[PDB]
Amino acid sequence: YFNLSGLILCPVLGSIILLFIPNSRIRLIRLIGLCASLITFLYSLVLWIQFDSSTAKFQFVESLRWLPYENINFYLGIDGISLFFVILTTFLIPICILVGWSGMRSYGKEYIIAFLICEFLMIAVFCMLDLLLFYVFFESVLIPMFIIIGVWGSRQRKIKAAYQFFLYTLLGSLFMLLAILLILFQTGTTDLQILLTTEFSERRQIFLWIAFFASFAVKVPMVPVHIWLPEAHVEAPTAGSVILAGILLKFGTYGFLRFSIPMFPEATLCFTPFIYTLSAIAIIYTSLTTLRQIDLKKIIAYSSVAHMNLVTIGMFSLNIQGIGGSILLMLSHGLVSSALFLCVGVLYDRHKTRLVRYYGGLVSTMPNFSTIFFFFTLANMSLPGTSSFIGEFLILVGAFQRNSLVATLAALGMILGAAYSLWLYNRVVSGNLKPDFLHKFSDLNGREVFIFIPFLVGLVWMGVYPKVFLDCMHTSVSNLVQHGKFH
Amino acid sequence: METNKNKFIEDWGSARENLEHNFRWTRRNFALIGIFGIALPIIVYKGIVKDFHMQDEDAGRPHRKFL
Amino acid sequence: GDFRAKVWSMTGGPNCRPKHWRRNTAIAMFGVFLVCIPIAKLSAKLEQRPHMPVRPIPSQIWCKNFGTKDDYEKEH
Amino acid sequence: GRKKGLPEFEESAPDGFDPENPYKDPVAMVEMREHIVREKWIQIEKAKILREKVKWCYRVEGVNHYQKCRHLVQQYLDSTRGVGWGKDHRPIS
Amino acid sequence: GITYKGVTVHTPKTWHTVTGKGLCAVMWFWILYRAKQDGPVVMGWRHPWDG
Amino acid sequence: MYLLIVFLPLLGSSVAGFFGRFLGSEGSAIMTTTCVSFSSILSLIAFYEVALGASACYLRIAPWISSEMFDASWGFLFDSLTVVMLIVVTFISSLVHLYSISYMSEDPHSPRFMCYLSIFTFFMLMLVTGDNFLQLFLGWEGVGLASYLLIHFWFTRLQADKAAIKAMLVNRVGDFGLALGILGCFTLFQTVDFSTIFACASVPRNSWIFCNMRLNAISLICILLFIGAVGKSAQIGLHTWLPDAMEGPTPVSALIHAATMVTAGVFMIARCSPLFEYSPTALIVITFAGAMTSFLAATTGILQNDLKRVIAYSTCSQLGYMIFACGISNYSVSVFHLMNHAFFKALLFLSAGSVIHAMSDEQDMRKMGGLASSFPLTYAMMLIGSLSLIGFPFLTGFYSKDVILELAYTKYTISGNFAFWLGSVSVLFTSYYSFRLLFLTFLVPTNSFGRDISRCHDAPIPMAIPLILLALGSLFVGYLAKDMMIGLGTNFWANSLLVLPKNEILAESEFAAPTIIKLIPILFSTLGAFVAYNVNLVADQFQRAFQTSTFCNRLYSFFNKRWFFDQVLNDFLVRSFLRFGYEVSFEALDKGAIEILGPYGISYTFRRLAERISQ
Amino acid sequence: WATPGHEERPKGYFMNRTPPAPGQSRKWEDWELPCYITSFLTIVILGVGLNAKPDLSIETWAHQKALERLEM
Amino acid sequence: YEALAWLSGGLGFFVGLGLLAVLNDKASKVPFTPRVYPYDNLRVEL
Ligand SMILES: CCCCCCCCCCCCCCCCCC(=O)O[C@@H](COC(=O)CCCCCCCCCCCCCCC)COP(=O)(O)OCC[N+](C)(C)C
Ligand SMILES: CCCCCCCCCCCCCCCCCCCC(=O)O[C@H](COC(=O)CCCCCCCCCCCCCC)COP(=O)(O)OCCN
Repeated sequence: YFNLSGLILCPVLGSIILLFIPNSRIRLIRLIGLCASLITFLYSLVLWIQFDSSTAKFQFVESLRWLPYENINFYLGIDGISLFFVILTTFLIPICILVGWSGMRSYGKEYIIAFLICEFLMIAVFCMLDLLLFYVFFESVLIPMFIIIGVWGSRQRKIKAAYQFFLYTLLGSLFMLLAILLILFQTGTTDLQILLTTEFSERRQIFLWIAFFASFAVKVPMVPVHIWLPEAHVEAPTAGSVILAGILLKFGTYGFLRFSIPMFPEATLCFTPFIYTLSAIAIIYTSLTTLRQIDLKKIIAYSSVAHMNLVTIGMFSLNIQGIGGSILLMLSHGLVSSALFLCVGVLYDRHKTRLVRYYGGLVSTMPNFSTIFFFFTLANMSLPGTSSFIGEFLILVGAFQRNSLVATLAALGMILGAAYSLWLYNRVVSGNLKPDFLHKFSDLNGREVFIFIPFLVGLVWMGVYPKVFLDCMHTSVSNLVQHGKFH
Repeated sequence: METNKNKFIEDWGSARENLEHNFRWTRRNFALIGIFGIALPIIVYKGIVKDFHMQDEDAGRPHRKFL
Repeated sequence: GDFRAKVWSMTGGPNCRPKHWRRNTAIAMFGVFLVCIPIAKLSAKLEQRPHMPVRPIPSQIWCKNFGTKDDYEKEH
Repeated sequence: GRKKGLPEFEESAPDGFDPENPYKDPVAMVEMREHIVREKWIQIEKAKILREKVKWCYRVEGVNHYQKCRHLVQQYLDSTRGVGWGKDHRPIS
Repeated sequence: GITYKGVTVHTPKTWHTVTGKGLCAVMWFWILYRAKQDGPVVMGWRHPWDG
Repeated sequence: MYLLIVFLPLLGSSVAGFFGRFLGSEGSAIMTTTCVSFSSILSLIAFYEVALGASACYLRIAPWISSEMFDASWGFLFDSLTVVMLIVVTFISSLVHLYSISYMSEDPHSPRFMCYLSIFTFFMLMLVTGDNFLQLFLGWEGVGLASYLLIHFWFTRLQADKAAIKAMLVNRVGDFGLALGILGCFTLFQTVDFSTIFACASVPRNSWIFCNMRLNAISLICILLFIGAVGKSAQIGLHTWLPDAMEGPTPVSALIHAATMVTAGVFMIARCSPLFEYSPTALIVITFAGAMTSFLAATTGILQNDLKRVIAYSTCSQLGYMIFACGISNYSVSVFHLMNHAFFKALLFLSAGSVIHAMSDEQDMRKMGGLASSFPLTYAMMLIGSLSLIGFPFLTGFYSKDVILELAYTKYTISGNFAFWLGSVSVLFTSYYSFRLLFLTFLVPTNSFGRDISRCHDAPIPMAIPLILLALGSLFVGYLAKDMMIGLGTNFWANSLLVLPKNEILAESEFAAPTIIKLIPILFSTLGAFVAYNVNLVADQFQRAFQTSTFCNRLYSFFNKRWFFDQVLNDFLVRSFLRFGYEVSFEALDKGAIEILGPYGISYTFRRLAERISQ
Repeated sequence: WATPGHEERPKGYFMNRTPPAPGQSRKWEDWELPCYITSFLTIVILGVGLNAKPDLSIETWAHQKALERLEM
Repeated sequence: YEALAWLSGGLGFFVGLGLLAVLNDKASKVPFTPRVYPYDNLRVEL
């Protein structure tokens, strides 16, 4: 009988044990960190098997009293939506430990401690049902990622990236917190189930929804505030750059799918056109901006912004197709962006350029990496048979059930997405070599050729047979779309 | 293994990175920023809202306020 | 390829021509045959063919579903 | 424990629910929502069954498909008129 | 083969010219036979016994 | 048996690409050819079991997307239209693989070529056999990707990279169109399967709200599908990638840029015959664009002097006639032209590649002169190909190329006379350039350099057998298929095509047409041949080289540069978007105004506000 | 064809790891076993878990209830 | 800029030729009556 609490406790135990041992025995530290991450991953997979997809009510709930009145308490629990995010965040962490495996003697035990703390905290975010405490853990990731970015980051601009990242998550976060307090005082509890079954004032839902969106429009790279992701993502370590675009960008969308869509249904309808316009202009502007980039990191950071913005079009189009495609494209992006940023990281850790023009015509020298990069940028294209296509086409279908203009612009997003993706591919892997500044360089060793194998198998499994993933969520998605819609 | 990194590249790379020092609110560029900052969002907003209005007109249901 | 003889080249280098490729070719054909046998078994297992042939075709020697879909009312 | 079979659910509509004041009774809200979604999925599967029937029609029908399957076409379309969460035509259940 | 004043060309293969000539002859024969049979049909000289 | 046809090329390519080191540069090629040859053999078996033995087989592997009535599955559709397309695609692929063993024998990257074409063949088999839009879209995007890859075969070629990228651009525009069409089908019929839309596509007659006005659904869906297929079928909207995509290897330009993917959109629109039929508005634009392209390619291809480029315009002209024959609700004639063309056009490219291989790749008709007796076999091969291209009477070309114009006249509408005029006129230009190719090469006093003449080296055995097979095909296939595909009521399209009773101009055409029109294409072809002879062998002092100052040399530049459309489109769309991708956004957005009044531009007043509160 | 060829071994080294001397193992990496065993367990638990789990869902339940209800 | 006018001019030739087809009125000069079929022009078949 494996419950939800053991999954949360495993990274905690791994971190506490790791602090006991000293730093001289570096091999023990890395071995124990990897072992803890892998057993957490296995536990997450075990939780998948024993998941009832028929019922609409939440799975394993562990309640730990927080206030003396049991007014609000840690109410853990997974559903069709939160399960796959938990699996993805358990899967990404061992990869994070494995990418920087060679440099562990340079980082130290603070690196694995920070990453395991991140795993614990990120798991706690997705699988909990208390609105207020979810806010606490929602921006609790500030400290560990601030440490990760600042301590091991850029050369001298690492300070500014940390400040922009930390500043963008303050005003909107606390402006959300004000709405949290108004909800707590108005109803009385922050339990999600109780808050769903409450009559909110017609004028009140507008203010609360705006406050929620203000703190989610920063995590999801919306039009006003999305410039942090490129700069704070290039000025970030490779393992810190693979969860920043792998998990953090999901907090805004998941928060929309949990505490925004259900609680404020008619407010969602009234604010629907505005979100459509924002997402469409974000897609178009980011697509046009990313095709004249020379930074080796921002080139796909903008692709991540475009995908996340396209997610909201079908996430806010209340529909079984739209929301299902939303989470499918979300997982697909969590895999493909992670793979692309790992490719950029391995390219950077050999040559240390952070440019695009330096690399050129290296297919004759690194053929394995060439094939892997081709497959990853091929998945980014959203080919049928790859991960992105099923989800993204489902989003297009769902939005075209509701509206006929904005998501046509969303589809026009991919008329240039694929173009600049292959153009970017052809900057590097094509043409004649330039051995004026590329004297010596090697191909992927045993570690980083095996690290992509889970990515490859997950990508093809998404592409050719996504029925198993859609199977476990159709109850939760349909319950989500029909809430507060009696007729 | 590290690249030679010839000097005639990092200057242009930083110029692309540090473009924030070249902006003086020129009138032509002020119109250029204003149009793509406001008008196109307004035009597309009218597009979606009128698409919803025309969809609702055929069904006969009253139009949502859509504030 | 002066340096190109050092890369692995998963699909083959510039001009590989290994010492013994004919045996690899033969084992490749054997593997393809062995892996396409289950494909044939699955294909013969699932094939409706609602209409009976006008003349005896090389089919119905391994396919047993013929004229099994002229009952289009008990369909799930 | 498990029934190791199909997840049997109560076909009976839950009691204590009033359309005029749904939010008055919270404990009865979730099961009514579940019942509504289950009935919507029943309609969806009925439409899928009709689609499968016309699927198997078109192969046997031949050139003159209109003649002997026209009756089933209307049956399939009327099901598609009140489909789930789809186009602007929202059913009133 | 032989050179004229600095350019020499290999003799065309026997198994190429022979097949080319024979296949050209047989397609010419097929064209002329088709002209003999249904030539009046496509030129309106006579209809294929349908009126 | 039937699952095998689509997976033998895929499995063979997968093993020959993952373990290409084991099988070497020749084992991989021979095994890929073996796999595709047995795929074609089972394709012929399926043709006998399905076409002659008329009984369509349908098999379903597993649902692909099992969401709310979006049940796209891995099912396969094997009808008469499918099998006739298979017996073309896999047969030509096998013969091109045989041709490429010897042609791609001196090249280093032999196994990669074989694996590329084999995965491509798998993708197109998935396209043809696909039962629903999503599977069809899967194969369609796969074949687009593989075409891009083969254009990018020599990565070090800077021009080839740009050509492949532009081909991807136009293919992606087509992807936009076809994806919107496919999804629009679902919002109407709540399905994507072929057998449901065809069974119930006539019931709805409602108008939608598609983002600008109220438009009928069926007309809008057909227009969107046409916008999807314009890139793939190389129509007036976007077809600038064919002549510029000849920078790739000849066999792929021989195999695929001439046979099936260029007609992939043709096969797609023929497959959904009972969806375009209910929208008479769509057929108007189909015929209009078909005539437009059949005239554009024919006019632009008369002044070209490149061996592999001049024939691409001929292929575009053929695509134009195919689209026109589709727009007349006579797709049976269109697919008849498809099967006739896939033989002789591929034969012409294969003969040209055999010639270019022996002459050390000198594709400039300004150079090659009279050495026809040096290359008699290839001369006969391309003579058969070109004569079938002309529509030589009582050959495989005449049975479609004259019938299409005859059907064009017999329909009386505004665009009908326009399209008939363009089709009649294009014959002259097509014959002119197809005969100038045979005149300026191998029929004029020689101008090629001695270094190329001395090489000789007639085409070996590997790349001559496929040429022989295509020659014997494009001499009797048209006759053996004229009766059995279009026999004035044959039982060959029971479910593959839906022929509308009203738009059914087949019986009245053959009898009510005047005899004069049934022979005027022959007269136009003879006139074109005589004009080519005059300008290339007798009167070439002024008719071939005119030293005019103005208003006449600009005409020479007009047809040669393809109406300058390859430059107008670039500077007006691609250049504009490239400039404005950065000029507006990266300057006056992102970092900038959102930064100067945002985080640290000027809102950092606290630094200026620090030394004012300690007073 | 008839000739056997040359290049006794394919060029390059897999994973860039130089082959060890004969008679010695590959000297598996310190994480090699902990991660390979992880992959093995994940593959087996997905293979036998996602298939031996009951096919309980809302699609099959709706299928059964639609078959039972359409008859009336 | 000179090349632009050819695209407008070239398309002008086609619409000018398209205008000629409009002025020619090919539709109304059919030498045949509309097709007649048994069973009310296949009403039950449609
Ligand atoms: C969402 C994905 C859907 C499936 C798409 C599959 C399509 C194939 C994807 C890979 C295509 C191959 C592109 C690889 C990169 C191209 C350049 C390259 O690096 O090639 C490599 C590897 O070449 C390959 O292409 C091998 C990769 C496999 C290609 C065949 C793929 C078959 C499996 C995919 C399709 C299976 C069927 C569908 C599965 C359901 C080395 O080539 P060499 O010939 O060795 O050149 C030597 C370099 N140098 C001169 C410098 C020494
Ligand atoms: C280089 C060597 C690589 C070797 C890889 C294997 C060799 C084969 C290579 C081909 C690629 C195979 C990839 C898997 C494709 C599976 C396609 C069929 C899946 C499917 O639909 O059937 C399901 C089987 O579940 C299953 O059991 C599927 C198990 C697959 C395990 C893959 C593990 C990937 C882990 C990645 C984690 C990423 C997490 C991201 C969220 C259940 O079907 P059903 O619904 O009908 O139920 C049945 C109830 N009777």
